[PDB]
Amino acid sequence: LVKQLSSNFGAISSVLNDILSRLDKPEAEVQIDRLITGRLQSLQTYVTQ
Amino acid sequence: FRVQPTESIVRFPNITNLCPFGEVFNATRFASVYAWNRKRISNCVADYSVLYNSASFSTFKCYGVSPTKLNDLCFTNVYADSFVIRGDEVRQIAPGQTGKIADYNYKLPDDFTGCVIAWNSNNLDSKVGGNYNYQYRLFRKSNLKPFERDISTQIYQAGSTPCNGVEGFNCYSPLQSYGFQPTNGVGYQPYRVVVLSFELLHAPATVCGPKKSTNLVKNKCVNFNFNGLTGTGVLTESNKKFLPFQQFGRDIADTTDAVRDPQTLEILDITPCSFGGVSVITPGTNTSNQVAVLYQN
Amino acid sequence: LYNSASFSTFKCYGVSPTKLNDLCFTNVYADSFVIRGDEVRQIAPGQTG
Amino acid sequence: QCVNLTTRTQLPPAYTNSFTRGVYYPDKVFRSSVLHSTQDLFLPFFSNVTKRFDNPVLPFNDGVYFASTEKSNIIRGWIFGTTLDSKTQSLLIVNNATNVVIKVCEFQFCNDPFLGVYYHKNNKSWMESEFRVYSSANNCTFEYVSQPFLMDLEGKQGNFKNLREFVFKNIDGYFKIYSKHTPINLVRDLPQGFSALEPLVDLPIGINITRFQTLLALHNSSSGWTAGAAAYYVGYLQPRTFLLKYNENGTITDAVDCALDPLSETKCTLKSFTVEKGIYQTSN
Ligand SMILES: *[C@@H]1O[C@H](CO)[C@@H](O)[C@H](O)[C@H]1NC(C)=O
Ligand SMILES: *[C@@H]1O[C@H](CO)[C@@H](O)[C@H](O)[C@H]1NC(C)=O
Ligand SMILES: *[C@@H]1O[C@H](CO)[C@@H](O)[C@H](O)[C@H]1NC(C)=O
Ligand SMILES: *[C@@H]1O[C@H](CO)[C@@H](O)[C@H](O)[C@H]1NC(C)=O
Repeated sequence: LVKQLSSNFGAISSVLNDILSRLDKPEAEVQIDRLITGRLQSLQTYVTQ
Repeated sequence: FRVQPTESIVRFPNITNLCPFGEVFNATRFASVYAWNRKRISNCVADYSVLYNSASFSTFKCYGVSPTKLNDLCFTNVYADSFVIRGDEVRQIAPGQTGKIADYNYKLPDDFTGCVIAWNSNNLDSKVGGNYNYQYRLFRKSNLKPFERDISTQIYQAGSTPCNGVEGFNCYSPLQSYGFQPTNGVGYQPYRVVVLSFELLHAPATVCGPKKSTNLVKNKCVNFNFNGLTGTGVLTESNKKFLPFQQFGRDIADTTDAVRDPQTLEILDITPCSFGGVSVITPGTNTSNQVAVLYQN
Repeated sequence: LYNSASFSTFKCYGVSPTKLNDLCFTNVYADSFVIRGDEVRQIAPGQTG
Repeated sequence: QCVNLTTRTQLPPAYTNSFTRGVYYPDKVFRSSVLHSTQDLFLPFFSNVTKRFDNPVLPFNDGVYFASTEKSNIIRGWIFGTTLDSKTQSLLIVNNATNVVIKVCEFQFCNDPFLGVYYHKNNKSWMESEFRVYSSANNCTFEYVSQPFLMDLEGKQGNFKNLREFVFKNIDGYFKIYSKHTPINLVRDLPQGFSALEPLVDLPIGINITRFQTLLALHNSSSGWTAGAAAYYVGYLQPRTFLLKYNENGTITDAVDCALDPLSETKCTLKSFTVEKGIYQTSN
C-alpha cells in the first residue's frame, strides 16, 4: 500500500507537491485527479483484501 | 490531529549572477533551424516572469510547467534553442506534432518540459540589403531524433536513378528557399523562437529563480522550499554520510527524508510533523454530556 | 506513373507521391489536356499571368 | 611529432569470465539495509572481458575500463568519439603538473598513433615532451571541465599493489564518469569480491560518440619505439535490470542480476539475497 504512492498513475509526477508547484491550478487538477483515482483504487483494494 | 508549521524556510544557492537570455534573444544575428543555436545555461539567476509580462511576443507557451511561477523553481541542465521560422509555428513545432520541422528539421520530445517563446520581427534589415536565407522544406529519411542536429547533408538521394546527381529528383534539399518577399504575402517569415528546455530532478540546480533565502531551524515544524522541492516537517541535523555528489536521500520506500542545504551544504533530516487519530470516549448523550478525548499514538 | 524513362515531368500538390501507395481515395478524376510550351509555373495554385 | 610507425609488437587479446564488478549507483541516498531494484545498462557479473593493446573500438560509449599497471606506467589520457575528420571533438585528461588544459577539440593530429604523451626527464630514457594539438576555432566549439586531474592514489601497501576502475556512459547528452582507486592483495586476475564506484563528472556535452582509444607511450631511446609491457581490460554495458544491496553507510555492498541464472532471477523477484526451499514463479 505504501509503495503504490510512488506509482504515478498516469500523472506527470508521483509527488503531489511537485505537481502543485509546477502547473497552474486547472492544469494541476487534471493531474491530481489521476493520482487520486489510483490511490483510491489502492486503498479500496487493501481494505477489500 | 496534525501539528501545523510555524515558519516558511526558503533556501537557494549563494549565487548572484544573471541568466544570459538577451544574449540569445536579440544580441546578434539568428541561425537557421537546421543550424539552430544550442546554448548551455548554468550558474545564473533566471527571471522568466519578465518574458511572461513583457510585450513584443506572439506566443508564450509552456509544456510540463505553468507560464507563471517559472521564477519560483530552480532548474538544472538548462538549454536555450534559438531558431528562425515562419509564423506558422502552431502545428509545426510542438511535442507530439508531426510537422514538417518536427520530422525533418528540428525534433522536439513528446515528454518535453519547457517554454516556447516566439515573436515577429518586421522592423529589421531583412528588407534593406538583407542576407537572410537558409529556409528548408525538404525531407531525407525519417525523423531526426529529439534535440539532434545534422552537420553534413552533402549527398542526397531517395529513389531510383542512382546517378549521384540527377536533375529529375528532389534536388537542393538544403537551402530550399530564402523567399522573405518583403512586404508581400501572408507572413514574411521574420519569426524567431527560443525554446527553453528544463530538467527537474535530484541533480544539482544550475539555474535559480530571483528569490531570497531565509534561515534554518533545528527542532520545530516548518514549511520548506529547497531548490523548488517543497513540503513540511521538522528539520533536524543528520548523522549520516552523504557524499559530495549526493543532494537528496530516500527512505526504504519513497520520500527524500533528508536534503542537502544549497548554501551551507549541510544535511538536514526531514521528519513529518506529529499526527494521529482523534477519538471521543463518551457515555450515552442521554446519560451525560461529559466526554474524554484520546489522541492516538 | 511515378518514376520511369517515361513520365519525365512529375509534380504533386497537397498529397505527397511517396504516400500514395498507403492512401485510398474515391471518384478519382483524370484530366487529360495539352499545355503550351511555356508551362513554367503554369500548374501551381499560386497562378499568375 | 608525427611518428606513423610500424615498429610495434602485435599481441593478441586475452580473455577472462569472472567479473563481479562495475557499479555506478544513483546519487540519491538510500539510507541503510535497502534492497532496491535498478534499471539502465550495466555490466553483467560474468561478462567475457577482453584484455587489449591499443585495439580500436566501437565502445558504443557504454563500457568499463580497468588498469593493473604500476603508477609509473599509469595509462594516460584517452579520447572518445575520434574519427578521421574534424567533425567530432574530444579531450578529457591532464596531469597535476604538466601545465596543460583539458580543452575539448577536433582531431587534426597524427593518424593513427598520435602519441605526444611523455613523462619527465627524471626517467632518463623516455625523453621529456608533450602533445602537439592543433585545433581550429573556425566552425568549432569548445566545452570542458579542467578540475578532475586529482585521480592519484599514493602509497606502497599491498601485494600488487593498486588497481583502478572507470566507467563511461553514453549518455543522453551528458558524459557521466564514475570511478574508484583501491589497494589490493596478491591476485592473478580481477579479485573475486565486490566494490562500487563514485561519480566524478556529469559533463553536459552533446557529442555523438562512436569510437574510443586509450593511450600510453612511454617509449625509450634505447632502440626503436619500445614501451613497457602495459595492458588494460575493457567490458561493455547492457540494458539489464539488477538488485542492489545497501549496507549501511548509503553504499553498495552487493548486487544480483536477473538474466544470469534463474536463481539470481528468483532472488530479484523475491527482493532477497537468500531464497528458501520451494517453487517460485519468477516470470513467464
Ligand atoms: C556563502 O558565501 C560566503 C562567502 O562569500 C560564505 O562565507 C558562506 O558560508 C556561504 N554560505 C552561506 C550560507 O552564507
Ligand atoms: C433516557 O433516559 C431515561 C431515564 O429515565 C429513559 O426513561 C428514556 O427513555 C431515555 N431516552 C432515550 C432516548 O434513551
Ligand atoms: C570471449 O569471446 C571470444 C569470441 O571469439 C571467445 O573466443 C573467447 O574464448 C571468450 N573468452 C572467454 C573467457 O570465454
Ligand atoms: C561506516 O563508516 C564508518 C566511518 O565513518 C566506519 O567506521 C563503519 O565501519 C562503516 N560501516 C560499515 C558497515 O562499514
